Amino acid sequence: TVLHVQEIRDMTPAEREAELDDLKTELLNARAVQAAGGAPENPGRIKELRKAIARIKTIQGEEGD
Amino acid sequence: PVYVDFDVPADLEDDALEALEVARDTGAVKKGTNETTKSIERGSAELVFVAEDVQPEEIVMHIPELADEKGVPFIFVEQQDDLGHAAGLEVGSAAAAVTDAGEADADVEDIADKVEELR
Amino acid sequence: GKKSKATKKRLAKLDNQNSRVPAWVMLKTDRRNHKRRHWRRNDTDE
Amino acid sequence: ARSAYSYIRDAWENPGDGQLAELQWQRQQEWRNEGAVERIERPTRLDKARSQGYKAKQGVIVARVSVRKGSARKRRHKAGRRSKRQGVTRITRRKDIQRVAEERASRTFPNLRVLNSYSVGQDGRQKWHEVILIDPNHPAIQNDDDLSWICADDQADRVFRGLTGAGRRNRGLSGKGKGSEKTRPSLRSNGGKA
Amino acid sequence: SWDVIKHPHVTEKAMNDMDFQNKLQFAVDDRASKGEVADAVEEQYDVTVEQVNTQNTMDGEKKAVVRLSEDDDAQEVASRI
RNA sequence: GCACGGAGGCGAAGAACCAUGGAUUUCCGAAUGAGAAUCUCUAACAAUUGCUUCGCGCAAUGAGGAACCCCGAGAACUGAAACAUCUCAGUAUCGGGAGGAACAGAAAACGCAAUGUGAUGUCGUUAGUAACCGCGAGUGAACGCGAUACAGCCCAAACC
RNA sequence: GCUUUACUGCAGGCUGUCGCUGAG
Ligand SMILES: [Cl-]
Ligand SMILES: [Cl-]
Ligand SMILES: [K+]
Ligand SMILES: [Mg+2]
Ligand SMILES: [Mg+2]
Ligand SMILES: [Mg+2]
Ligand SMILES: [Mg+2]
Ligand SMILES: [Mg+2]
Ligand SMILES: [Mg+2]
Ligand SMILES: [Mg+2]
Ligand SMILES: [Mg+2]
Ligand SMILES: [Mg+2]
Ligand SMILES: [Mg+2]
Ligand code: NA
Ligand code: NA
Ligand code: NA
Ligand code: NA
Ligand code: NA
Ligand code: NA
Ligand code: NA
Ligand code: NA
Ligand code: NA
Ligand code: NA
Ligand code: NA
Ligand SMILES: [Sr+2]
Ligand SMILES: [Sr+2]
Ligand SMILES: [Sr+2]
Ligand SMILES: [Sr+2]
Ligand SMILES: [Sr+2]
Repeated sequence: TVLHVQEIRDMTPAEREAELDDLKTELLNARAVQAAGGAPENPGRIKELRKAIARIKTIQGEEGD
Repeated sequence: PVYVDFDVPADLEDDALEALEVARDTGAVKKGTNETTKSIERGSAELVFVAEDVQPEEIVMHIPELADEKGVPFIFVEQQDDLGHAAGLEVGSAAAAVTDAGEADADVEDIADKVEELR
Repeated sequence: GKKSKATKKRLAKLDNQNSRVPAWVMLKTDRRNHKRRHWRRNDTDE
Repeated sequence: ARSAYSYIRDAWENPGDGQLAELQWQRQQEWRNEGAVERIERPTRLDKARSQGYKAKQGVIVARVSVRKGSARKRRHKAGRRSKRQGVTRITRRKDIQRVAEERASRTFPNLRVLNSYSVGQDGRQKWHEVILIDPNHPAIQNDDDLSWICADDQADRVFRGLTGAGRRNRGLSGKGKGSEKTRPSLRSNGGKA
Repeated sequence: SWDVIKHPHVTEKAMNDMDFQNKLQFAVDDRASKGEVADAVEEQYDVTVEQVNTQNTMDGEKKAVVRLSEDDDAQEVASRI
């Protein structure tokens, strides 16, 4: 959602990787909030983060990095 | 070994190969057991060479007797690859035949003679 | 007994499968865990 | 004129006479000390090999195989049998020894395919055959007009299905007329009565 | 490429280990070693790891008990997530 | 998703869904660095082969598939109103192996004997005929003919 | 299932012969 494919392709190889580490962190913090039984969740994003990461990873392979 | 009934001195073998090398540059020579065999049969052969390290032996076992009943003289060489080199080949040759020498008839004649004596 | 790491993973899975069909599945399907096992009454593999 | 090849041939019409006799007596001593399957650089019977399709080329291999002489090495029935099915001693197998030799050679060279084979004698307790095998994956063969046919997928493991010359003969396929009612097109299609 | 840290293991026992022994507990990939768990933890929260104890759990996962140096404060670290 | 829940999210930046192509594709598994009840230990075509730059450098094999197919091993109950040859049956089952189909196949054929046919399967028929057989019970073709489909070639050697 | 100088066979052992197998 929030992150579209164009934007990902418009990023440089360095931006994708930085963007990747950033998304992985948001995800890790979400799973931590969930593990803590935290309710301030948003089940949609925790799901979106996974897809976004798959997209970036898919784009990284396509562009050669 | 089973077809070799006499041993040829390293020196006699030397003269023969030299005579064979000058035979290809001057006269005519046959390379290979088949071509050699036909030469003997057609009688167009003066001197035939036969390697002694041929395996299987069946390839050349016939040369000796076929040569005798055709009056064609023959001589043994120890190495298969030398005969092939002397014959001008990049490989080996189980048998060879000098089909009419060339500026070597003298030597080739002596060799044949030296062999008959060698029995 | 002495369980290996893998044996332990398999036992763990079996334990997990032993949970019940969540309440919401009932409402959603508008109305049983057939693979309900008991440590004593049943016998797992291995 | 006669080919030199004809002389190897003529020698082998009577392996027990002449020089060939002495060669065999000498050779078998070494053969008896070799293994079941020995790859050899050159055919012992050149005329026969070339005649069967052999060529001095890359991808062409020759191997000598030895097999025990005699009938079937069978175990006596451990259960009930009518007198008819109690035999042991006079029972012989349905594949000739040459065929057994071809298969052993082929098993030794899994990637190669049997092209043909021929006999090179025997002593009192074993028989030797030489087998020609071809490398279907070597380009020198894939480009040969006389051998490239053996590269086809359906020629894989041909020996094990009886597609060899020795195989076809042993299957009673030599005759095109009388006598081949139960052999052609296959022993199996004819209910195994051939 | 599997990651080392899966998520913080938060339970009554974990909290005590955090308040009383300056230890943090994590659910980690069972293929991860004590060393790989130490490194990962330092690189994720910028802290110094003193000791790591592990346990393959009856949940099919690996639990890690990570003690931080007196220089760091577990309570504060875990509180920012 | 099955699956009609709660919460929440995605979709006009055209989602869902469908077709084609691509990405990702843990561990064990022929399982192949060594070992192991799916894990572990210290760079790997393990093993057998072909080629070979003789170095795993280039390649092959292995295992699977409903049956069908080819090559080998091969019963007994049963029938004969007993039973041994015979029968059940080259069946059941076993070993090995290929393909999309296999196998066969261009006559050292046939032998309606001919001034005739003309590779090979298969189908119909020839026929329960010829032949076999404690001449018992039973077993059992072929040539030909009518069809289907059709297609003929390559080596070894001679001479080079 | 078991027995035996029941019927018929089958392993196995002994023995001759042929091949392996040659010279005087
Ligand atoms: Cl084969
Ligand atoms: Cl006719
Ligand atoms: K019976
Ligand atoms: Mg529980
Ligand atoms: Mg040609
Ligand atoms: Mg058929
Ligand atoms: Mg421990
Ligand atoms: Mg392994
Ligand atoms: Mg009866
Ligand atoms: Mg019968
Ligand atoms: Mg009767
Ligand atoms: Mg019958
Ligand atoms: Mg007929
Ligand atoms: Na139990
Ligand atoms: Na093979
Ligand atoms: Na978990
Ligand atoms: Na996939
Ligand atoms: Na391989
Ligand atoms: Na190599
Ligand atoms: Na009866
Ligand atoms: Na009875
Ligand atoms: Na009968
Ligand atoms: Na007619
Ligand atoms: Na009984
Ligand atoms: Sr050579
Ligand atoms: Sr009990
Ligand atoms: Sr195969
Ligand atoms: Sr639990
Ligand atoms: Sr036709």
